[PDB]
Amino acid sequence: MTADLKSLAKRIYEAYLKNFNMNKVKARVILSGKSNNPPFVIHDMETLCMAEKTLVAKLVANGIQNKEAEVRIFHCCQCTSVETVTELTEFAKAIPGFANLDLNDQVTLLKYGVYEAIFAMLSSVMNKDGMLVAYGNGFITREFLKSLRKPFCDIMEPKFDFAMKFNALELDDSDISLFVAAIICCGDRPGLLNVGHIEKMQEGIVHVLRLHLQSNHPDDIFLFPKLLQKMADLRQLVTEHAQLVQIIKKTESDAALHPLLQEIYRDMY
Ligand SMILES: CCCCCCCCCCCCCCSCC(=O)O
Repeated sequence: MTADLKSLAKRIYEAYLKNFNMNKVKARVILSGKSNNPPFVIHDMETLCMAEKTLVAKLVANGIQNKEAEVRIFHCCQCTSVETVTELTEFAKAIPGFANLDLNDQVTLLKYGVYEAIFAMLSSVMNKDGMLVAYGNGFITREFLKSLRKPFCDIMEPKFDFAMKFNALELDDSDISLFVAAIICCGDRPGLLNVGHIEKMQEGIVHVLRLHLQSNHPDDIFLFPKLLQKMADLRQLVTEHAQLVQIIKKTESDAALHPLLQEIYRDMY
């Protein structure tokens, strides 16, 4: 790894640590039970409702006008995505050539990349039993999410399935930061104006990723192609997620979609 490419990997990593509220080290410290403001455990309806009253009090301050639990949970899912979209938009500036792209191309890349990146990074807050939520202040169990009424019980399980395998690769955030940058730099997204420049930007970050994995994971000679496959798997996970969100939109009148997320989904797949 030349000084320039090692430096670029470090730049990316530092931008990740700055711009994401959650990183894998921070998540592991919490998940280990290692303590001021430890996470509320949400494993059933009683504990969901207690957690809501402390952590999202406005959402349950409406008396009997409060929405159904599953709809409140989905609203909190969406708020989490909106916040992660903001973080990803600032992170993207650290990627060589991204800020030099036409504004419309930056929008297109973020539109198609954000959910892939969201689900990749969600792995860092997931273990086989549950996941961190609410800025690290809740732990919601995988079984509780599976217990929700249909269709809401179908949202998170495929993301756990992705995450258990992704986490078995034992990436750290120096790896994950470059993987997220590579997700954002896909030249095959629909509607790009300057494909060739995006392809060169992609090639550059993927080269940095390949060299970084070779150095940081000398034990796994397949790690780079494994991650290329994970990117394809994410694209599929997102297509399926968008299909479920469309079902919710059509059949669940109380589950209002945030306008930023509606725009991301519009004409996506
Ligand atoms: C009191 C706390 C309740 C916590 C539930 C929070 C679960 C948020 C994590 C991500 C959800 C997945 C986002 C995809 S689902 C919404 C979307 O499509 O953006």
